[PDB]
Parts: sequence; structure tokens; C-alpha cells
Amino acid sequence: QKALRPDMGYNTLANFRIEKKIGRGQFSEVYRAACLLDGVPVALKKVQIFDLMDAKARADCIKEIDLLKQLNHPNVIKYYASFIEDNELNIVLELADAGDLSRMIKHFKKQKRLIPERTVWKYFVQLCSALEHMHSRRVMHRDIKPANVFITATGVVKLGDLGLGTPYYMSPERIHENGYNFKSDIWSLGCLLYEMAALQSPFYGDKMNLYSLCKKIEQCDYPPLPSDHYSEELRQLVNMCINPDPEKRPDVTYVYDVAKRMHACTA
Ligand SMILES: CN(C)CCCNS(=O)(=O)c1cccc(Nc2nc(OCC3CCCCC3)c3[nH]cnc3n2)c1
Repeated sequence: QKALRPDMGYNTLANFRIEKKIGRGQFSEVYRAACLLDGVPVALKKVQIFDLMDAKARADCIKEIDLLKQLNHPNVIKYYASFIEDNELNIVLELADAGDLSRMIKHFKKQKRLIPERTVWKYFVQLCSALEHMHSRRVMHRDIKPANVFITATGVVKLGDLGLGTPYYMSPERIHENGYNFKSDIWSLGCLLYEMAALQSPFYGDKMNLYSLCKKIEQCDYPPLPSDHYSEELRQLVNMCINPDPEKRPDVTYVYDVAKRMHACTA
């Protein structure tokens, strides 16, 4: 406990008491922390740009989180502040109480119980409005994975803003190094919906090889879903969002539209 300056709000580590290390970080170190000013709890990602990032990388790296600031939407986590302290770069964002979707898929795979299509839309639909908002404002969520989709005790899904520029869901464009574009978010969004209904990524196997993995991705050879429990509309939707050719994947809005229609049907 050091001199807490209340005039800097959430812009100093001196106004937060770190509770626990709630984050898994090869590149990060998130913490469940509590503020000493208004007591609101928050998460605190401790990025290690220190020397691991060149000045040119740092500049744009901070330029993007400033854009992350430019987004308010219930289904995406909010950016409360960011600052350099200890030469680390600390980012404080909203904490989600309940837990992680990645931590829940293994939960259902643990109980050998599938996820009914009724709920898959209950969560997916929120995740599309969220992404639609980022795409609405030309923001590109660069790492959509189950380990970045958290739910609140209420049940709202908070999308986790990360970024750059093995990732969980690799893109066809990124294998060829063609470039990450808006429809590359449609890719991971597709594979994600697949993972909720199949309890595991689309392109996988006991091999664990790196070569065969993408030769499948550009080919699009994934194990079809069980039509007994998942509608044709679902199985088809994800089949479109992972078409290797980006230009043949749907706009973010269309995915949101389809997700909306069937959320009503499935309730
Ligand atoms: C096992 N359980 C019963 C223990 C109780 C558990 N309670 S808990 O303490 O509040 C708890 C535990 C875990 C998650 C969360 N919610 C959360 N976690 C984040 O970091 C996750 C990390 C960051 C990216 C890569 C890997 C995942 C967030 N980052 C931004 N917002 C976040 N919100 C809360």
C-alpha cells in the first residue's frame, strides 16, 4: 500500500489492491483487482511491452487501445483506463463475474453433456451485436476465441477486446500472410459457433501437426455437426463463415440477422 493519489482516478496502480491472478498469460497477466476510490472491482492486464516491444510497436499498440476506448456496448467489456507504470503497460477493464466460455466448453465436455441449440443462440446472438458494434465503428477485434468470451452472472456475454497489428482460430488469409481484414473476424466467429455445438475447434485431431492443419483450412475439411440436435440453418451459417475465400463469407450484419431470427424461434 503506497501513497494513493485520488486525483489520477484509475490512472495509477496506487489506486488498486490486486486480489488474485485471475489471468492465464503467456503475453499477459490479468488480475482481479479492487479500486480504493469507489470500490468498483475491475480486471488489470499487465502487458510486458517494457523491452519486448520496439518503440514503433509501442506507438500503434497504444493507438489501438485508444480506439478500444471509442466503444460502449453492453456485450463488450468496457475500457476503464490505460497507462504506463513500472515501464509495464497496465490496462484496466471491466471484470466479468461468472466466468469464461472456454472454461465452460470444457465444463460441458467434462460432463459429456452437449449444449442445446436453444442456448447457443442465446449467447451467440449477443456476440454478433457486439462485433457488429466494433465493425460498426471500423474496429477489428483481432482475437475472437472462446478464452476471450466471458459471461456475467446475469447472463450477458462480454466480448474481450484484445489485438495486434498459435492463435486459437487461424485464418486462411493469415496462413498465406495475405493480411487480416474484417471478414477474418467472420472466420473465427464461425469456428467459435462450431466449437459451442461441437465442444472443440473445427480443425483439430490427435495428429496435432501444423502442416496438415492448414491444408485442411484452405480445403475446408472439418467434421460435420450432428444434424439430430443442430438445425440446418446453424450448420449452414457456420459453413458460410468459414469459406476459405473471404469474399464469399457473409457481412457481419447478415450473421447478426440470422442469429436474431432464430433466437426468437428458439425460445
Ligand atoms: C474456478 N472458479 C470457481 C473460481 C472463481 C473465479 N472467480 S473470478 O475471480 O471473479 C474470475 C475468474 C476468471 C475469469 C474472470 N473474469 C474475467 N477474466 C479475465 O481475464 C481472463 C484471461 C485474460 C485473457 C486470456 C486468458 C483469460 C478478464 N479480462 C478482462 N475481463 C475479464 N474478466 C473472473
